Amino acid sequence: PHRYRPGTVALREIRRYQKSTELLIRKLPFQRLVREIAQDFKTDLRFQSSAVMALQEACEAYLVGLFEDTNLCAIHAKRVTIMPKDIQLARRIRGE
Amino acid sequence: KPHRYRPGTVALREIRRYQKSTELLIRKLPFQRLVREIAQDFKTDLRFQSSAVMALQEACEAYLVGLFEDTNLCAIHAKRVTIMPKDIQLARRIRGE
Amino acid sequence: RSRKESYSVYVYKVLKQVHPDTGISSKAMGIMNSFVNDIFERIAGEASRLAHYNKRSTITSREIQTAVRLLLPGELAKHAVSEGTKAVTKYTSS
Amino acid sequence: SRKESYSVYVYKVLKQVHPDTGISSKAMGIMNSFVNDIFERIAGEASRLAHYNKRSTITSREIQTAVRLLLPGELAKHAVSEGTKAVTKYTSS
Amino acid sequence: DNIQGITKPAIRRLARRGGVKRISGLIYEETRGVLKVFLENVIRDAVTYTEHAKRKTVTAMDVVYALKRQGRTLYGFG
Amino acid sequence: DNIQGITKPAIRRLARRGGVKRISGLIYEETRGVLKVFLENVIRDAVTYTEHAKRKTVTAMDVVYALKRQGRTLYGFG
Amino acid sequence: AKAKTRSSRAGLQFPVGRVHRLLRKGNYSERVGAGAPVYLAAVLEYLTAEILELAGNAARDNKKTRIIPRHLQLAIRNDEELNKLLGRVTIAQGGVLPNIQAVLLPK
Amino acid sequence: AKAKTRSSRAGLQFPVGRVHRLLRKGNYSERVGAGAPVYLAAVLEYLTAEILELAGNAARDNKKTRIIPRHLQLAIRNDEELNKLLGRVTIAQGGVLPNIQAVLLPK
DNA sequence: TCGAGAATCCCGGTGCCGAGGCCGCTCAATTGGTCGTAGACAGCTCTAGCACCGCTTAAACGCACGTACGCGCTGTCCCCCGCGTTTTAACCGCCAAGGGGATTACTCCCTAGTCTCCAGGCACGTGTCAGATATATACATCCGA
DNA sequence: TCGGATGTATATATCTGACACGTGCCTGGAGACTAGGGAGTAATCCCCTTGGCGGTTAAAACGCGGGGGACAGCGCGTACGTGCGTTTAAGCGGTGCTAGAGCTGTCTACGACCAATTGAGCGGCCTCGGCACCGGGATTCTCGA
Repeated sequence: PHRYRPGTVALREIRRYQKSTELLIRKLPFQRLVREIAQDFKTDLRFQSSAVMALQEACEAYLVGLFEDTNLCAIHAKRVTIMPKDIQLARRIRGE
Repeated sequence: KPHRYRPGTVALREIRRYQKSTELLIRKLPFQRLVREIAQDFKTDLRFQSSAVMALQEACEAYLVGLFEDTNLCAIHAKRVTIMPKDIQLARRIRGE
Repeated sequence: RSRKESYSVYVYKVLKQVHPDTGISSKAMGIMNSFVNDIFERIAGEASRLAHYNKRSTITSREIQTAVRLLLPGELAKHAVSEGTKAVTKYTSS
Repeated sequence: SRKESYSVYVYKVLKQVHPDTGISSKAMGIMNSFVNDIFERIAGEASRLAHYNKRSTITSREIQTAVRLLLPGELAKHAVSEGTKAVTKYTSS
Repeated sequence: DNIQGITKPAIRRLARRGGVKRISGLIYEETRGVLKVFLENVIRDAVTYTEHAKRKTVTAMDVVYALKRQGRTLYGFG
Repeated sequence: DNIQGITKPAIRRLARRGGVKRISGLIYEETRGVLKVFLENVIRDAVTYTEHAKRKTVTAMDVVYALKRQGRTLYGFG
Repeated sequence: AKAKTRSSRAGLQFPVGRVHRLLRKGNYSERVGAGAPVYLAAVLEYLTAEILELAGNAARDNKKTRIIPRHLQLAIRNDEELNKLLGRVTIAQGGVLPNIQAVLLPK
Repeated sequence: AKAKTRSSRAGLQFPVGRVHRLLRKGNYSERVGAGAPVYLAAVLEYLTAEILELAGNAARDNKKTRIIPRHLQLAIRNDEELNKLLGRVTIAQGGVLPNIQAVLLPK
C-alpha cells in the first residue's frame, strides 16, 4: 500500500513551483475575468493581448507576495496552515 | 495597603488618556542631542534649526506609533496581549523594511 | 524684503463661506497651506505626465480632469469633476 | 515608425563585461524598461532639486545629489565615482 | 459566475509558489475577493487612462503605467 | 551612546499612544534599534539635501523633503 | 478698461491667477491651457471646503470655535475617503483617533 | 568638421547625446547643463553593467549562455543593494527566489 | 450586589497672547493686442483583436480514507505592573555672541538657438545554433516492512 | 532500521525558431558662431542658533509584592492532504472580418510674448476675545467582601 505521507507532496510542489517561472493562473478564465471587470467601466471595450498578459503577471506577482506574507504570519502564530484571518491581518499591516 | 489597582486598569486609563491627547511624548532635549550625535558623523559640525528638530521628532513619533499599532495588532493575532520583539520584526518585514 | 507666498486668505475665505464663524490657529493654517500645496503638486505632476503621454504639450481641462479621477477616491473624484466642469463652463460663459 | 530605445547600448555594455553571454528579447525589454525607469527617477529627482532650490538649470551637481539620494550606499558611492570620472575625462577634451 | 473561474487549484498553485505548506478551505473566497478588488482598481486606472486618449483598446503601455502610478511598477512591457 | 536619550517610560508612553496594553522587556532594545535606523536614513537624506544647497544649517523644509522622498509626507512645516 | 479678476469671473474663491503662474513656471509642460488653472483651482477649493467643513464640525463637537491640528487630523481620519486620499501623510500635532481592541478590554 | 561623438569623447558606451535630448525635451527644467547628460549616461552605464554582470553570473552557474528574465530577477533579488533599489519593481516572466521556512520543513 | 476610595467631566473666575481686522504699499495679475504653431478634424491604410470551429489532452471535480494538527484545556513559573521612594536633568527664563542665511550688484561665460553637415542608429532581411523535447540511465530520497 | 519504488538529475540525438549580424537609409546628433540672461563671486546685515548659568520641579530610576499571562504538555475530533476515476474546457491550429490604432495633410483657433496699469495681496500694528490654567465639587468608575 504505497502512499506518500501528508506534507511531502506539498514540499515537492513548493520546490518545483519556486524553481519554475511559468504562468500559473489559466490564461482564458483570467482574460474573461478581466473583460467582465472592465465591462462595467466602459461599453464594448477592447484589450490588447500584451495588456492582458501584463495584468496577469502583475496580479500573480501580487498574489505570490501576499501569500508569502500570510505564510509568514501563519508560521508566526505557531501553525503551518493559512486561514483568511492571516491574509486579512497581512493586508491590514501592508496598508491596503 | 488596601485598594491597589489590578494590572490592566491603569494601563487602560493611560492608553485612553494618551490617545485622547496629542502632546509631545519623547523628551525634547534627549531627542535633539540624539539627532545631533547621529548627524555629526555625516558632516562635521553642521547646525540644526529648531523647527527642523521639531519636524524630525514629529515624524519620528508618528512612525513609531504607527509601528507600535501594527505590532500590537500582530501580537493580538498570535493569541497574546503583550508585544514581543518578534512582533515588531515581523511587522517591519511585512511593511517592507 | 520678504515676499512669502501662501494660500492663507483664500482658505480663510472658503472657511468663512462654509462656516460663518470658526477660527483657524496658525498651526492649522500652515497645515491647510501644506495640504493645498501637496494636492496641487500631485495633480499638476499627474497632468504633466498625462501631457507627456500623448506627445502633447498643453495642460488643458481634460488633463486635470483625468488626473483628478486618478488621484481621488470615488465619491470625492465625482464631486471634484462636477465642480471643476461647472467652474470651467461658468468661466467660458463670460 | 522609428521607435527608439536603449537596445544596442545594453548589448554593447554586456559584450564589454561578458564576452559571449547573450540577451534574450524578453531580457532586452526588461533591461530597456529598467534603464528608462532609473533615468526617469534620477531626472525627476534632479528636476525637483533644481526647481526647489530657486535654480533653473540641471547640472552635474544636481544629478550627483539625485544619485546620492536615490541609490543605496555602495551603489551610490560607485556611481558617484564613475560619473565624476566620466565628467572629468569629458571636460579634459 | 466568472470570478469563480480562478479556481481552487490555481489558487493553491499560486500559494505554493508563494511558499506555504498547508492551505485551509476558507481562504479561496478571501483570495478571490482580494483578486477582484485589486483588479478592479488597476483596470479602472487603465480604463480611465485609455478614456483620456480617446481610445477603445486598453494598450499594455497604459496598463503598466497605471500599475506604476499605483505604486507597483512592472518591467518587461516598455 | 546617547541612544538611551529616549527612555523606558518614554517608549512606554509612545506604545500606549500606539494602542498596546502590555509591554515586554527586549521591546525597548528593539524599538531603540528601529528608531536609530529610521532616523539615520532620514538624517542622511536631509544632510545630503542641505549639503547640495551649499549650506551648513539643516532647515526644517529640507527635513520635509527628506521625509517626502521616503514616501512619508509631513504637514505643518512648509 | 475694467479689472475684473479671473477668480470672480469663474465664480471661485481660490486664486486662479496664482495657480496659473505656478503651473506655467512649474515646468509641468511647455504650455498651459486657459481652462486648466480654473479646473485646478475649482478642484482645490472643493477639497479644501470639504476638509474644512469636516474640521469645523469636529471643532464644534469639541465645544471650540478655533480649528486646531487635532481637529483637522480627526476630521481627516474619521471620514473614510479623505483618509484614503491622505493615508500616507503624518499630520503635525496629529494625535491618532482613540481606538482600543476588543480583546484588550477588561472583562 | 571632425565628427567626434560625445559618447566616445567621454569614454562611455551609453548615448550621452540621446540622454541630453531626453533631458531637454522631457519637461524637467527650462535649461540643462552640459555635464548633466554625461553624468547621467555614466550612472546608467554603471548600473546596467552591475546588473548585467550579476545576471551573467546567474546564467553561467545555471549552465546557460543566454540571459533570460528569470536570471535577471535572480541576480536582482540575490544582491542586497539592487533589491533595495528595485523594491517595488515586478519583473515580468520572472519567478521568485526559492525559499522554505524552517518550521514548514519536515523534522 | 453593596459599601468606600480614586479619577474625571463640568462649572466659574481670571488672565494672556494670538487671531482677526485695519492700514499702506507694491508688484504681479489683467487688458489689449500680435503672431506662430498644436492639434482638431477629415481621409486613408492595414496591423491586429475578435468570433468561430473542431481536436487533444492537460487540468479541474468529486469522493474516499487517513491522520496532523488547530484548538481547547490545564498546570506551572515568571515577569511586567502598580506603587512608593529616591535621584536627575528637562525645561523655563535670561544673557552673549557671532555663523552664516538671506539679500543685492556686477561681470563672466554657459547654454539656448540657428545653420549646416554627416554617420550612428534603426527597420529589414537572413544564416545558424542554444536550447527545448524525448528516451534511456543512474542517483536522492521516502515511507514501510 | 534496509529496501522497493517513486521522482529527479544527467547524456545524447534533433530540430526549430529566435538571436546575432550585414545593409541601406535618414533623421537626429555634432561643429561652429552668436547673444543674452543665469549664476559665481564679493560685500553686508541682522536672525537666530549655539553656548552657558540658575532653579525647580516633573519625570526617570530603583526596588518590592504579586497576580495575571506566556508557554509547555496533553487530548480530541475535524478539516485538509493525497490519490484515482470522471468530467470539463483550456489550449492548440487555422480562418475570416472588420473596428480601430496609426499615419498624413491642413488651417484655424489657441496660447505664448510684450507694453501699461491698477488693484489684489502681503508686511506690520493693534486690539479684544477664545482659550489655558486653577479652585470646587458632582459624577463615574474600580475594588474588596
